[PDB]
Amino acid sequence: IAWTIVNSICNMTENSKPRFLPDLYDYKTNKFIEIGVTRRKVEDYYYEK
Amino acid sequence: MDVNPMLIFLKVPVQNAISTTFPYTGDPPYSHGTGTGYTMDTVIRTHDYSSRGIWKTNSETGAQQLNPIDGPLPEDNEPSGYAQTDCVLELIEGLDRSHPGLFETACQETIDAIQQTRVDKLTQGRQTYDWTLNRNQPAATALANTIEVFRKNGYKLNESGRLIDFLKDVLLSFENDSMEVTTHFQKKKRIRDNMITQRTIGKKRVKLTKKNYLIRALTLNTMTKDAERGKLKRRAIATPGMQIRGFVYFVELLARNICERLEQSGLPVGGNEKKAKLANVIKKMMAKSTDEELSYTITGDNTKWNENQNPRIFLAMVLRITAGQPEWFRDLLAVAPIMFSNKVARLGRGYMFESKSMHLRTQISAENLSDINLRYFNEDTKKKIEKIRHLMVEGTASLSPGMMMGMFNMLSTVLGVSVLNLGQREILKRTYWWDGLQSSDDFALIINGHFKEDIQQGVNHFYRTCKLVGINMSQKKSYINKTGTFFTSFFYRYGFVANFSMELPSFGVAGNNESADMSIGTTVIKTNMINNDLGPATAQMAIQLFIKDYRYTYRCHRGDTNLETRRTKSIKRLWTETISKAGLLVADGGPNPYNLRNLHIPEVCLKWSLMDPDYRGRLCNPNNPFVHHMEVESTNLAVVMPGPAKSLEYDAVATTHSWTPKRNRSILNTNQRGILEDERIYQKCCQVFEKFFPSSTYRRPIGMASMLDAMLSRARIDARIDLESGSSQDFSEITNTCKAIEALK
Amino acid sequence: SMERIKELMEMVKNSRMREILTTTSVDHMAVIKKYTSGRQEKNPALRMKWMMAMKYPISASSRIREMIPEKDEDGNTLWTNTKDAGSNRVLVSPNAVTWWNRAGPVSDVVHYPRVYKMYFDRLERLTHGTFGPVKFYNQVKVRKRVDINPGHKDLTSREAQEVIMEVVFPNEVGARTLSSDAQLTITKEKKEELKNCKISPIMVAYMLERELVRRTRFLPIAGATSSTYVEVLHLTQGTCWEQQYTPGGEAENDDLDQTLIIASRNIVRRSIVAIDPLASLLSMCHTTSISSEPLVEILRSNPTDEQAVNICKAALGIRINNSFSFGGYNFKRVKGSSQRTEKAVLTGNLQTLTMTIFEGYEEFNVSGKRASAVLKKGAQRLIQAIIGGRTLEDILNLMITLMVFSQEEKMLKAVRGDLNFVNRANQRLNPMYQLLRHFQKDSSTLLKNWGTEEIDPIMGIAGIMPDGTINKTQTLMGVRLSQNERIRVNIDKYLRVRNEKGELLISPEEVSEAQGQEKLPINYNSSLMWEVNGPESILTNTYHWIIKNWELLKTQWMTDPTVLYNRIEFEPFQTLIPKGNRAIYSGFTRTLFQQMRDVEGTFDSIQIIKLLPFSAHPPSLGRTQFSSFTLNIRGAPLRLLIRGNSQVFNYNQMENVIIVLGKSVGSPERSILTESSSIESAVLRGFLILGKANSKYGPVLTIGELDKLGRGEKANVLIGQGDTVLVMKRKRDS
Amino acid sequence: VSSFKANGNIEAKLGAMSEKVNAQIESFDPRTIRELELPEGKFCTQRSKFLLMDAMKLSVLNPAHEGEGIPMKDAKACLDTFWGWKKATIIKKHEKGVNTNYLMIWEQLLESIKEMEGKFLNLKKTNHLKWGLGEGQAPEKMDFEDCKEVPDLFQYKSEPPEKRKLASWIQSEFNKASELTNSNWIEFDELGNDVAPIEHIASRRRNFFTAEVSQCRASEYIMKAVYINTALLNSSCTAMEEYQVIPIITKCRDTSGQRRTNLYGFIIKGRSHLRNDTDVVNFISLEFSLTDPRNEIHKWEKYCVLEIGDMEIRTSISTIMKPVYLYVRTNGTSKIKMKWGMEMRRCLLQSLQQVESMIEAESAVKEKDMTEPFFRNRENDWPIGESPQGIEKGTIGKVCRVLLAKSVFNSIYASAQLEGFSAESRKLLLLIQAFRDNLDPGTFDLKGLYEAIEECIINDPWVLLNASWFNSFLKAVQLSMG
RNA sequence: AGUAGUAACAAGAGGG
RNA sequence: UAUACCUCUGCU
Ligand SMILES: [Zn+2]
Repeated sequence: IAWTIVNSICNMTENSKPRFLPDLYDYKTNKFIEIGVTRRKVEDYYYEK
Repeated sequence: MDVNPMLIFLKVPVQNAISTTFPYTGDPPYSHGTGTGYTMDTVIRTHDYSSRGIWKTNSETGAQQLNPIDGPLPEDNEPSGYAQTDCVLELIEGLDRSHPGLFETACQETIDAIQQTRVDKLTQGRQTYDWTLNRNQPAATALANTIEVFRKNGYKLNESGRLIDFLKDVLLSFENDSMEVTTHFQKKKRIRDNMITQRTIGKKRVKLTKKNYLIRALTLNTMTKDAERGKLKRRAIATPGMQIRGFVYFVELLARNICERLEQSGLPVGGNEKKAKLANVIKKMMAKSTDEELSYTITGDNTKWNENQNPRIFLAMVLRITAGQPEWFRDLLAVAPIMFSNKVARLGRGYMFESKSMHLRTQISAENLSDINLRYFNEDTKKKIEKIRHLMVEGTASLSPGMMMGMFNMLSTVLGVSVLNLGQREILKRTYWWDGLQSSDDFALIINGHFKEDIQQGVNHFYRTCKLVGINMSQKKSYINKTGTFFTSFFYRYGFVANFSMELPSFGVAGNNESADMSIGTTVIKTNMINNDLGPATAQMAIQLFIKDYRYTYRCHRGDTNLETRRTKSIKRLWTETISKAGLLVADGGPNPYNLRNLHIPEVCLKWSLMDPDYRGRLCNPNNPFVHHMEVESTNLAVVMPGPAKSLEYDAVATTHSWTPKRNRSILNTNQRGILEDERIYQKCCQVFEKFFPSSTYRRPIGMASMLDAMLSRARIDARIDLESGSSQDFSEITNTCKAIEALK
Repeated sequence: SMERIKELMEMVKNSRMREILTTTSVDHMAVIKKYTSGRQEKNPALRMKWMMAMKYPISASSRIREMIPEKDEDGNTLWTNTKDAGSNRVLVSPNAVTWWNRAGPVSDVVHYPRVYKMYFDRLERLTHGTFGPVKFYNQVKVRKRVDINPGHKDLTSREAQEVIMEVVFPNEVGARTLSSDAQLTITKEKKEELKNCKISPIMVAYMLERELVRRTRFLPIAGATSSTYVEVLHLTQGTCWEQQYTPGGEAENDDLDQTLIIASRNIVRRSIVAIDPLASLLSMCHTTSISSEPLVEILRSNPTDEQAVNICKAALGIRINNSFSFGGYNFKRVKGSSQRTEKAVLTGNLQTLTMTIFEGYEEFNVSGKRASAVLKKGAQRLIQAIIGGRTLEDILNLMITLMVFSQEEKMLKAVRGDLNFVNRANQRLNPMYQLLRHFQKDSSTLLKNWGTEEIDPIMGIAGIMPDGTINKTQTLMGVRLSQNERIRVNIDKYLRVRNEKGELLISPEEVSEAQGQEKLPINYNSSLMWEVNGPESILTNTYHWIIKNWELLKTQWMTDPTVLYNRIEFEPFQTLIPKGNRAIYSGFTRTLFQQMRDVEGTFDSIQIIKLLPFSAHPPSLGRTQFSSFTLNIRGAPLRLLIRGNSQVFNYNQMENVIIVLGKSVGSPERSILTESSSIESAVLRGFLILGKANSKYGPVLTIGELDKLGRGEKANVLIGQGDTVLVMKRKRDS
Repeated sequence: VSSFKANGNIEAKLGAMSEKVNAQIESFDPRTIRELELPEGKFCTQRSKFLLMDAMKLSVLNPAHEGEGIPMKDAKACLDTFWGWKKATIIKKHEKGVNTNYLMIWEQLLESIKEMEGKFLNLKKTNHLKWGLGEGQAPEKMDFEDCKEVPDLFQYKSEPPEKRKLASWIQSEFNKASELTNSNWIEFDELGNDVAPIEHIASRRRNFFTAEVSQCRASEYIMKAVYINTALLNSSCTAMEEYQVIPIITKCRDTSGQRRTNLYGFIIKGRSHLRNDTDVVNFISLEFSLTDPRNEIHKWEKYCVLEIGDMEIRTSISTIMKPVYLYVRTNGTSKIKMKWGMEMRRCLLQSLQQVESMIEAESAVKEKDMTEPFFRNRENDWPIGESPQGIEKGTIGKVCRVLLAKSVFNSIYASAQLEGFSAESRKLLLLIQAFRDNLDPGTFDLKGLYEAIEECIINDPWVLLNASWFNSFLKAVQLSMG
């Protein structure tokens, strides 16, 4: 399903197909969303992802 | 003057006129009754060959299991199954020696295979013995039943969706002593009409003991093989059960990956390549020799091939091949040899009796041969009934030693090959040496040396070395001559000649449908012109005769004929209605377009430009109700038998002539009447699932989740995006329905 | 998006199937789909003959009852209500199928040939094909694996699956990347072509599957092996005949180049054997045609670099493709030849590249920009590079360019990190340019790893060190620093290609003796060539000609045999013999014939026929023994035994026929030859065979042990095929 | 297993093993070996489904296609061409049958015809017909419990077949089957126009084949077989409960191209609830013939022959009147049997492929289309017979018909015996060939092979005849060789 | 009776 | 026990 969601979204927009599975998708701004929670700080995981 | 066609051989060499020694234009032999007499004959002979072996009662079964391996060495030319483990391992080791890292990659490929193999792969293939119903069933059902039973009991690892997890359950199922299975039986109700009896099927839960389930799992069904040519007497063939299938698949998959990389292996390649391998070995054997040396070829058949091949040895093989690999992989493959070592065989329908005086007949189940008076039978039979009773257990009969046709494959050939691989100069280091090609019981062997006695030494050495691993060359059916002429109905005479008669039965109407038969028919002619020297003139006549058979069989005679069938009128309407006649298909009363140059071009394609646009619009109307949408993997496929059984692909355009005939209806009367409804329901669920996943018909959807959940999840996003970027009242209506359903459990 | 969810509701309402839709998993759905009561029919031919006699044998969707009438114009019943076992499907008559085809609903299908392209391309080639004449002759066939799917846009199974999924199942696609323009262009083109064609997606996927992926098969083939020719084997070849045929459409460059090399090689190897090879060659070039196109006009326009081809180009006056350009510089090869080999190799970062590595000694004049160099190269080796330029930078640039071109292990070992350079049009450059644009940006480690020699000081020559310094007596491995026309090439009678300085560039003897099987059909219209291609043909026809003209040649064998031996019908046979054996073979043969004449009474015409074509060469005065003559045929050499039958020459008395490589070349003289009771001469040099060996003459000898016997002494010898015989050394000397 | 390493086991076990276990090559020499052992017993009876050489046709001129017109109407038409009928009398009895029933059946049939209308004709279930068609002869099926204790309850007879001896007639049949006639028996469907030269060559070669073959008497048998088996299968499937009459019809063309309809007799189908492919349909054959059965009474064991009329015939100089007989019989067949009978035309392919190969093989070496030579340049140069004078050579045209007959008889007399004999004797033929090619053949256990072969020669005329043919070949080989 | 050939068919099951 | 009918099946 998830990939069918990704494909379905990218097919009705000019968005490129992401390599890994994102977590959400905003319709107003048309942006794939990858959420990142962690016990560490923030810059570490941010620049890791 | 009396005419004698064999006198042709005075002038013409036998190979060049071999077509006359093949009577393949008449109906082949068919068994009328039962194969109990043949099954018992096999089971008896099997033990009789291993008689000197060690008997032991099985702990879990109580079966009188005979063991001939590592038994006494034989001392006569009679068939014998007293192989030697160390002698096998020596050959298997030598085979490893001669092919650096073959076993490595062979196993490695099997590892990736095992890991990646879904359970779905087991729905493919020949029919299997369904221990659930005690009858043979298509793999797809025989499996589905076993899974349902496993599910109803405490087994559901297969739910994962990978063969090895299902394959795990089978070993665990041997533990549960009380296995719960549902039976079906015929009850009779009473109905009133505005009063008559009524028939109806009811279900009855039963539980089986360890003793039973273990036997049923080790049970291998038996039948008489029909339509078998070349032989006066019928033979018994066997069908494996659902348990051992999964393992045999991987053992065979390993043995295949082995055989694929051996010159001396005839399997699994086709005739053209077999002949290429036979050419290669001859070229090599002649190039490797000196001018002052002899070369003899022996046309070879191994007598009682399966009866004298032992599962214990197969265990030794599979172990030695896997040497150095992960022990879970080592164990996984070792299963099938063990299950075979402890295999028990069903004895078919049984027998039928007849009273001359009273004019009556009666049937008796094979299970009843334990408790039965022997006054009914004749000598040969009742003697066999005697000999079998010592082995008989729980209806079935124990069969530890030997094998039976239609059980197992490939690995047996690896045995034969290793004996050929033994014959290298660099291994034997004698005044003689040998090489050849082998597939199952059939083998061709080239023996080289300096003298005729030198050759004799090689023959005997090869012959006895074969016996030491339970391979018996047929001294009656095998023979030898100087290298030049000699394999599986291929005939080499300083080069392979043609054997067209072998293929004659394939020249006819295959009986799939109007569409498929036309493509198969023309292709048959085509492939024989290429491979078996079917000449132009005869090939043209072959076209003519096929068209005649095709037209008569399907009642599709040409629109301008004066014949009278059930179709002639409707075909006549079409013929008059039609403007461009040449465009009409033979199935629609049109002319035959085919000749030597056309044979490779589908009829609809070949006649496309000549069709009335309406006609072809109707003919190829994708909305027609006659076709039923298959799956990509099963589209344009048919079944053919040369070998045991094989799929034949054909080229054709999907038209209204691409239909399937009615199904058999006998089951309506039987207790399994409900399977039809099961099928009817099961299909209807996939019919709608495909509406949510059209992709499913091309590639099988890998997924572990409720069928309904998958449909709903998509049903949402389809409905949403069809609006978002593509009315909200329809969207709300769809989401309301999606939720409304989802509420219901 | 409605009726599906309505349907789903109406279904889920029923607990019967809501049970299934919840319980059975997406995986298990595959299992229950194939769940059937029906068996795979054992005898469908019988069953269909049985069933077609029945009124309603076909099963069709129930909607047929809405679509077509129950009864037709003539009163035939078209469908019934009886439902097919295990289906919601009804039983119908064949008259239903016909009614549909003459009165059913018409549909739009004109784009279907795009879907069934794989089929209609077969017709297309045939419709536009041209037939020549039919030639009758012994058609030898090689069992070989070949392509079955002409027009296969080559990409692996999963690579095709990805493309198919994209085109017919775009939204329900998996989750993989589209590798390159390879897949992309196919996808977009096929998506463009199949734009809204009313047809089942399953069929589209199926046709695409059959269409895109390669399929091979082992088949017996004579002649052209290209896919479009494989497609029509049944039409073009038979047991005894060839139907000359060219299929519609144009040939493929790879196939053309491949067969061009094969033709040129054969022409060269033939010409060598003739008197005035250059004259013989030019003739064959003007007469020969490939795929019904002049070999000359091909050579005029073909860039192929191959020794035989270049010899032909030199003879015809066409310039050889000695020149090319790389890394900006222009390379001109002055001696050597491009012996290329496909391989895979590891970089210093252990990345695997796929190279076309070159073998053999090669010499280049390299010139470009503001720098020039002479390059001597071996297989992955820089033997020497003498470089000059207007600036040390310009020199060093060329040095790098050459050090790359060398393909040494050093340079590859030196490659740190991965190489992912991409040319302007998002094109990924080949490994040779990849390695270049790498080191051109960082040649730091390359120079540290290349190594250094000490060298002797020579005026005008200097060395260069890895730090960029110039040193008189030290230098990087192979590199020398020191401060251009189209070369006029000539070729002589015997096809030796020389430069204007009189130095050898190409020798016909150096031409690879490789008998590969052509891709496209080759047609020689030459008297010097036999009618058929391949060495098997040369054998059969050579031995055929002898038998057809036997009596004429038998007298010639008696009176004036030196003329018989120089018959130009024996020339193509000689090509099958190795260069350095023809003389001693013909000498050995001619003397064996002379012995048969000197020693009256003894006569073996079959032995004469067998060995005769080996006599066609200026003999040598060697006195070496031979048990067999070797013949190079399709790579593997075959040994034709001097005494008795062989795989090459087999006289069969049961048929009274000579069999050459399994093919009858004809029946020898009526019976005259079966009636040849004699004692054997013409097998050994100076020896006579006198029947079975007698132990009275001691232990048996071998052929190598026959230079220690008195002239007249009798002895036992292992002569061949495990046979001992009594042998006598004759007194006189032929 | 994991720790196993070969030191030298096979050689040790080899040394240990008894020396009796050997594969001694006994050199093979045809001049030495004996002839096959033919069985003894009563003579083999005819077992075909219709009369071969002894058949008689009542024919009519008819321009219709091959298979057009109502068969029964065509039959009535043919019946009229014969004037000299008689009251039916029995002249040769069917020793094991109620022969009066056959006589009643003939009259019944002949009357039912005279009184019919329409296409199909179903005979009323008279007891004398019921008897001939085996009505009710199936023992009723019972649960074992309800008949456990019956004295004579045994398993069905399961002994090997009763041996039989080789008679002269089966060779006579093949002699006639291998001959030309004055009627075109085979009508080939159309073909796509020739375009390639090889297709012209093919059609040129194909015309010759069609000429030599279409007139061969074996082709007439092919058409009778295809017609009968097709009619029976269709009738069997459609009319399971009725006794349907099926006239034995063929269509052909005179040497003048004049179309003709031939009637050989009738067939009366029994009930046909065929389930298994082996299941049997009983039927009654009723065929015309001039041949006096009493002149070869062994050939006709299963038959009851009536005498039904007379007619005149002319010889070379003289001319005399002869009587006409009706060979009546009860016979049986199965779905698989008539399925393969429907396909008998493939016999043409077996023959002609062999011939074409022979023509092609010479065309190869001669480098020329050797068709017109072989067929037109008439030369007798293929051994295909034995007279008192000795071995006789035939033409390629004759070989076609001989090979076609062989194929056709392989179909008509299909049997596990033939299946076995053909398979095993092939090895002996190859061994003979091997010696004749001077390839020094050797056998391990020859008498085991002889027994393997001989085991298959039981009671089938065709098998017996082929066994004989093999011996005649063996002797013929021994002579010229020795 | 006949088919057939190492065992079957010569209808099977039901309204018992 | 017999005689008539009636339904299902024709590779299961
Ligand atoms: Zn027709």
